[PDB]
Amino acid sequence: FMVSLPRMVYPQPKVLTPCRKDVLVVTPWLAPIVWEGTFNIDILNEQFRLQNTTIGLTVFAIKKYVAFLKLFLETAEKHFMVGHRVHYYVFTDQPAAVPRVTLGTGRQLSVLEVGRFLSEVDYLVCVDVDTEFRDHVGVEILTPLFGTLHPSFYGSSREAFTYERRPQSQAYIPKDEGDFYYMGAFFGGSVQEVQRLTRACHQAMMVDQANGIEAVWHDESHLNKYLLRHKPTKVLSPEYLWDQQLLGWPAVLRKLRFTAVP
Ligand SMILES: O=c1ccn([C@@H]2O[C@H](COP(=O)(O)OP(=O)(O)O)[C@@H](O)[C@H]2O)c(=O)[nH]1
Ligand SMILES: [Hg+2]
Ligand SMILES: [Hg+2]
Ligand SMILES: [Hg+2]
Ligand SMILES: [Hg+2]
Ligand SMILES: [Hg+2]
Ligand SMILES: [Mn+2]
Repeated sequence: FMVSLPRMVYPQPKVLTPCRKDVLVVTPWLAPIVWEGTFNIDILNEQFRLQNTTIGLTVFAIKKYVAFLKLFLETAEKHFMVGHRVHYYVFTDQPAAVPRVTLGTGRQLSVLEVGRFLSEVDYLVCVDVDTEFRDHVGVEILTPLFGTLHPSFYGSSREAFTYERRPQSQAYIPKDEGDFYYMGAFFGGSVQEVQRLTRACHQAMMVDQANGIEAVWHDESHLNKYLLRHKPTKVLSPEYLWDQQLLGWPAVLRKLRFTAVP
């Protein structure tokens, strides 16, 4: 059940003015593509806060990657879901190497040692740890299932996408299929949908391994197969995982929100 929004004062949406004339802002299956200029964050914050939304943010930090956790968490504190309930889950082989990072109110961190989500959070966001937040990443992303446009491929034709191309792999996508090339480094959704996805990818990877084949881009290849056959209900623009060193700051990006660390 959803309670009413309060009175709010904001600019009227303009039916005869496009949000953007330079980019696609809705997919052919009517999922929004999230770019700066498309959303009013005050409206969305109200909607999600009224639901007391809790967001889980999951990161793996194994071996040398524990080195990335301090900048990742400190910047998440500044930029990720500020105002909302956040639960970070850090999966690591080195629990004692996790940095002591000061968290805002309503935000918590669990360290899980590696060799429940359903009761604790509403959405799960799964990201690589060698990254840092530089600008707002908020409730605009939340939806049952989302993927993010890979920054090297957002302007490419589908034939250039580096999908798995061998028919022998569960991850196979032929040259005449494919909407986008999604990044393995940043996807999420409701807990139920993320667990569906990871279960499907895990089963497909086991089949591939039993068959002697490893997809060309591993988890990312399988994510792209899944999102081909189960269309995401939002797609994030490359604002959401950019690489400024590799790719600069092109005019189509009004904000650089979350970026690879060198
Ligand atoms: O030795 C490793 C290798 C990778 N990872 C995790 O797996 C992700 C994927 O590897 P990485 O991001 O370095 O590869 P990329 O695709 O960015 O080059 C990393 O961000 C970490 O979250 C890790 O924890 N330890
Ligand atoms: Hg707009
Ligand atoms: Hg995850
Ligand atoms: Hg999959
Ligand atoms: Hg997998
Ligand atoms: Hg996957
Ligand atoms: Mn990475």
